[PDB]
Amino acid sequence: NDYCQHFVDTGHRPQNFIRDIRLKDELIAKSNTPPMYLQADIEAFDIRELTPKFDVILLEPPLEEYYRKCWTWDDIMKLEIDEIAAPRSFIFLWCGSGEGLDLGRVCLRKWGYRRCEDICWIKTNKNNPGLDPKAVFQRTKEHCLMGIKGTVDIDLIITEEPEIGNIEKPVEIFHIIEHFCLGRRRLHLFGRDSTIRPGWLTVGPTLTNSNYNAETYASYFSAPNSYLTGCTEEIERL
Amino acid sequence: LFPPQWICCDIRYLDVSILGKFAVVMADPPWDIPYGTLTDDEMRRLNIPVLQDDGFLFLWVTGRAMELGRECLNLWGYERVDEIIWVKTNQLQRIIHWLNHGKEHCLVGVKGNPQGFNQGLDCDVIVAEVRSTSHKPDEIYGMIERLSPGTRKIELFGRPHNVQPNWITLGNQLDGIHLLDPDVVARFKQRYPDGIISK
Ligand SMILES: Nc1ncnc2c1ncn2[C@@H]1O[C@H](CSCC[C@H](N)C(=O)O)[C@@H](O)[C@H]1O
Ligand SMILES: [Mg+2]
Repeated sequence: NDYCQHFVDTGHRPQNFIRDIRLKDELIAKSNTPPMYLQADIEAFDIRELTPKFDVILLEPPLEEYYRKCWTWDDIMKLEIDEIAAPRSFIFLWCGSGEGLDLGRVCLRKWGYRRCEDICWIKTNKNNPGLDPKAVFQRTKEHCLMGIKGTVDIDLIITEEPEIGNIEKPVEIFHIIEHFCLGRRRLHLFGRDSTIRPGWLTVGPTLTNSNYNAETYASYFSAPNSYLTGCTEEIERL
Repeated sequence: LFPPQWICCDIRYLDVSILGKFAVVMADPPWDIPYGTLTDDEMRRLNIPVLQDDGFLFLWVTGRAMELGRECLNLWGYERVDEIIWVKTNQLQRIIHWLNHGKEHCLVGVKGNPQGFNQGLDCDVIVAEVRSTSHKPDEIYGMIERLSPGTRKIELFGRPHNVQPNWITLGNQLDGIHLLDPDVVARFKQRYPDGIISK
């Protein structure tokens, strides 16, 4: 069965035909910090005000291609991510489907990371079977690049294509990130009210409210909790 | 010439200027990341620039070749304009260091200004069964044929099961030389009168 030919014949994407741990999710939920969030116009905001240095950064700049205030790769590459990343830390960068697959790699290296995974969000069109100038093929996926600096899941997320104008990325990316047990200082840049989550600090221009206080946030990670992975039991006090 | 053609050779040494120009190039290099490999310098030095004036290059990559392949693509004179993902399944359409890997990537580069290709007919995801080690899905030949019907194509590092109509296949595990295009036959005889491809 050639699903490529089938797509040409019917408009059903090949991915439409792909078919088909709790205690760990529980420990992650137990060690999560309270959700913290800050409205900030990141083009005008000194991100060095975001402390302490993060173990994980999820970066979701609003690309123009998502719409069919947007950020260009010129804008993104000039973010000073290296100034808020911990010496050992990770980044997850949503790059879209076009020039971002190249420029996002330039960004990772500019900020001092090396790419260790390429996570592909594959979009089915089961509910609606049936266009960049340079494109050779219909683009039916997006890429989230994982980078590392310093010293159970698969690299695929499959969901139905969202309705037009919905720019949300699949919440499954958080599941992947959290299952790595990388540390508890987790930053989501260009998050929204709708993405706020326990265990994350969310910073973005469209947030309607803020609760972030740098001293309070830092107090979540002061000793003896400085080095927890986010997948182990809380440390007893008193 | 329509039926399959191939040349058993060391792609480092073959004078590929004898093969003429191609609408589509595809390569599955043995990146240095089962058979022998090529060093990063050997890959960079391959004379890909002579193979095309206007068309597309399909370059399979894994691991750090996701980056090295991008470098090679650009050094050879291409811009990366698409990226095909092959989701690897078993016969029942189930998917087979930090993450388990369910896919392989094929970079799509463009050189010049291709005219008359049927861009946008296929999508950029292949769902196809895994076969023997390193055997890429035959679906890609159909996508390439719909993209550029009837034109001449060349595959680098192909094995016998890769030979296809409209394609010339190069690789060191092919069996001898099978050339039918009279222009290619003539130029091969001039360049290699004793049929031997060294240095
Ligand atoms: N220097 C060289 N010249 C030509 N072929 C080479 C080579 N070094 C390695 N190879 C060959 O390149 C191939 C890489 S595996 C290619 C897999 C192929 N696309 C498929 O679908 O089956 C192997 O056959 C290997 O022997
Ligand atoms: Mg055209």
